[PDB]
Amino acid sequence: WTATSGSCKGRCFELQEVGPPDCRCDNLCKSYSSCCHDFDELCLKTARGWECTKDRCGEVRNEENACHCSEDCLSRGDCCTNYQVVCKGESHWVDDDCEEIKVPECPAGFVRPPLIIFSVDGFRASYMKKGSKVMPNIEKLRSCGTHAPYMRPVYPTKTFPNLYTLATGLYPESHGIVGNSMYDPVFDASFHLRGREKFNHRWWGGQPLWITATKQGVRAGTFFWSVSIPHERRILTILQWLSLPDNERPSVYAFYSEQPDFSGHKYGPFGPEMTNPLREIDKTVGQLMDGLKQLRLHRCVNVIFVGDHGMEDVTCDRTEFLSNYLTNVDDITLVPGTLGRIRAKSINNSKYDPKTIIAALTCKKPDQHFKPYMKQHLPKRLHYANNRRIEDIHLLVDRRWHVARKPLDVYKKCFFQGDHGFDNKVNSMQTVFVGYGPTFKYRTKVPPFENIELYNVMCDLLGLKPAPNNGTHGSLNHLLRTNTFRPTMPDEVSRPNYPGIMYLQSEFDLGCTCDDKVENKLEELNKRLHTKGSTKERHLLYGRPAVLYRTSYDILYHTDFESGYSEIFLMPLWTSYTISKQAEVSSIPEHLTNCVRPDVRVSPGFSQNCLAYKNDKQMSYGFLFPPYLSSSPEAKYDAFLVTNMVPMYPAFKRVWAYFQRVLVKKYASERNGVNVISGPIFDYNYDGLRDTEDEIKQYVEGSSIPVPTHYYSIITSCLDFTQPADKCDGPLSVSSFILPHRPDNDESCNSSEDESKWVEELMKMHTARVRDIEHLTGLDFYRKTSRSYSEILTLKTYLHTYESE
Ligand SMILES: *[C@@H]1O[C@H](CO)[C@@H](O[C@@H]2O[C@H](CO)[C@@H](O[C@@H]3O[C@H](CO[C@H]4O[C@H](CO)[C@@H](O)[C@H](O[C@H]5O[C@H](CO)[C@@H](O)[C@H](O)[C@@H]5O[C@H]5O[C@H](CO)[C@@H](O)[C@H](O)[C@@H]5O)[C@@H]4O)[C@@H](O)[C@H](O[C@H]4O[C@H](CO)[C@@H](O)[C@H](O)[C@@H]4O[C@H]4O[C@H](CO)[C@@H](O)[C@H](O)[C@@H]4O)[C@@H]3O)[C@H](O)[C@H]2NC(C)=O)[C@H](O)[C@H]1NC(C)=O
Ligand SMILES: Cc1nnn(Cc2cc(C(F)(F)F)ccc2CCC(=O)N2CCN(S(=O)(=O)c3ccc(S(N)(=O)=O)cc3)CC2)n1
Ligand SMILES: [Ca+2]
Ligand SMILES: [Cl-]
Ligand SMILES: [K+]
Ligand SMILES: [Zn+2]
Repeated sequence: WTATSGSCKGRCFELQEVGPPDCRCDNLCKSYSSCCHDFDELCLKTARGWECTKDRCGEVRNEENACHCSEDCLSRGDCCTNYQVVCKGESHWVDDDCEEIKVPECPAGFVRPPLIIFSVDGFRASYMKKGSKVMPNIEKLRSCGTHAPYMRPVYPTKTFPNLYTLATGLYPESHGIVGNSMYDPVFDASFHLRGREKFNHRWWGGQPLWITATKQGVRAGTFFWSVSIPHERRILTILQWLSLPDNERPSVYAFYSEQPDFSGHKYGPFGPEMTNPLREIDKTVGQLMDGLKQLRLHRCVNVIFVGDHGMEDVTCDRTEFLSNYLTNVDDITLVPGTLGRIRAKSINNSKYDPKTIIAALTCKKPDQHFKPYMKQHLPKRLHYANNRRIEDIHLLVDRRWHVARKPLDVYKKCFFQGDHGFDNKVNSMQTVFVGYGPTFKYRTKVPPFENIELYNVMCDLLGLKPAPNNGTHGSLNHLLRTNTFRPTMPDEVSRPNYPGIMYLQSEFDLGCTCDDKVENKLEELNKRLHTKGSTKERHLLYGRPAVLYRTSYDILYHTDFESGYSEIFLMPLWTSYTISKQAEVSSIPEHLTNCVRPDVRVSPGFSQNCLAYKNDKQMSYGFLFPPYLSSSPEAKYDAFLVTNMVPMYPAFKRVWAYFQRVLVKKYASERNGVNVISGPIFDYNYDGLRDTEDEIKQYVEGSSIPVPTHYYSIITSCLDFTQPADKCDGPLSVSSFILPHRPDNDESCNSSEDESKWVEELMKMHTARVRDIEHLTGLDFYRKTSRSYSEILTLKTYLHTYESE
């Protein structure tokens, strides 16, 4: 109950919301049908429109008017945005030459520059170029401030997941808004776009920017706007709040536009009808900047122009129907559209098997426009698994397509020509970022970055300490003139051992044989020095990674590679090696095909054995430093050490072998050498974080050799590809991946063909940031470079996406 008999006289858009049954006058009241009787009259005035005209100039203050052209208006702080233009001969902000803002030029009493976030739904990255003739205000911001070519959203590329990721710096899996539709099985509740359950605070995890601000003594303007409140009134309210007394005035504000997303759904991303929504957004931006300039705040305030996601061409004829794959289509529930989530309709039905459902959706048509997944097999870059609200079965839908349950759902519910929600690496889903103001840089292009990073930056812009989040704080320091956060390297927790020769061949009973019984003081002293670390400068280019958890490990040196060997997991955590442009691939000789050799620096009890692999019919084994790239027949023996061995399913070996035999050399040619660091990953609980020993669900049969869920590689070279990887004076270039370690290749529908037609394609899909790999291994890479740490942080968040321009 709301007793709406109270009034909004003097309370219009109040910043502290009052509790029922008292009526409300805040900018959300409309959405809860709880405004006071007079809210429309007093707070949503529209009389005489939104602009001063010559004849209104100097008028008598009429309080009924939407905005005022009277003489007193400036001091009341309620002029129309164009008042000084029309009535005082000033220019519009867009017509002024832009001039560097080296320091905040703010009115007295302002304790910090305010931050205004102008968020636009569906603003696809390519509109900045393609709509440039009709968006002059936005184009001034972009060219005079700091901008990226695009900003990467989070998956799913839907509105609520992305706006709340912008607000918190969290992946949807961690903040809880994992879609626009959701079911929580612990609550036994459903979250929808329509209706009231979305207003319950239990859905919304983490700490959004406005609560972070409030808690640390920074006043926040309320971020949300009810849909019926027109844009012009949202702007005027923000400008009103900026006129307030120093002790009541907020330091951070948000504007939200439902365009261009709303139109984009009807007319498609580039429909001729889309020009007009872009004109109107630009007009609104123009009103803000004109308003700020009136208040002498235009060289004081930091303005962020940011989108949540883009828009793709999607029509009703491009729908895949689960009814054309599943006989049992009525026993499931489908969250449909640009992604698919499948659970059982009834939890009482114990004859619901997700495996047979997955199998019925796998490679069944030759052009199939979706791929099903257990959520824990989704690419790790999506971070879309560790939440009870995300269904075990997921469908990644091809760009331009939909998935529905049955045809009746598509015609009983063609209307739309645009949609979004696809994989966040897809170009059409990319969105925008511009930063403009004293704390941002002048006329600066920055590289593409992910929207998870902005929460930290907005905290920095407001002098706030950010709540724990998934940004990498410091990775966007290059956007800022000052206010930068100065990060330190995390301290190494476990120092390594450096074992020498401590064991005789005969102490090992591994069941491993090798054809290596063949016999010199020139090449004996020389090989010792390789085992003590003479070529380590060659193979470990960026320092050894730091282990950031408590564990027991050994650094092992060799001619061609260097490893940090875990005595706990009985395999390397990492293997580092460099392949120059001119290095040569060789084969595995016939005498060494099944050769595995004891490592005399590591005890039998901390080594693997071959009998485990013999007795495990499912599990085979592979190598982290590839024998294929040994530098000499003598060096090749080092690659067959038991300490270079890792468990591999025969299906994964096809992948690994192709990567090691062909691709590594291919990349070395194309990039002028590469440093490679490869290793195992264990994420049985799919939280994106290194598992402890006691979380490992699978061992090689009859042993304590744990089985990785994934294998990673980090491939680094010189950004200036004229210089070789091993002699690079400048910025680095990196690409990486996290391959799921799977016993079949069902993910790759063309896997029965030659590895040259699908392997590289699989790797692309499972491309990763170094930072992803850090979370999963508890390692810290690039500890010793000649580069700044911020630059390295930027490099660690880089994702190689494999999309075109
Ligand atoms: C992205 O960044 C985020 C943010 O930094 C990272 O997530 C953090 O990971 C931490 C490590 O896993 C995690 O720390 C745990 O916190 C537990 C207390 O959590 C509450 O308090 C925080 C702080 O205010 C709050 O934010 C939490 O909110 C979560 O949960 C509610 C649901 O109840 C949601 O509303 C909210 O959206 C959020 O959900 C997300 O996180 C939870 C996990 O916290 C997931 O389950 C969800 O799926 C969702 O992703 C909470 O209200 C604390 O209890 C944990 O401690 C246990 O484990 C330690 C290990 O050291 C052990 O020693 C302790 O004994 C303890 O175990 C006890 O409970 C066990 C299970 O019941 C039991 O086995 C034991 O026997 C014990 O009884 C732990 O310290 C932190 O909460 C989250 N934070 C967030 C916001 O998600 C994330 O890792 C980053 N991602 C990547 C890839 O880097
Ligand atoms: C979603 C979402 N998550 N965070 N935001 C705030 C946000 C964040 C940014 C930023 F991160 F800075 F970029 C910019 C602009 C906005 C405003 C977005 C907006 O005005 N709308 C329209 C209104 N609704 S609503 O569904 O009616 C609704 C009402 C109340 C609640 S509650 N329970 O939190 O009180 C929840 C939903 C959400 C979308 N929206
Ligand atoms: Ca884990
Ligand atoms: Cl959804
Ligand atoms: K085997
Ligand atoms: Zn939309």
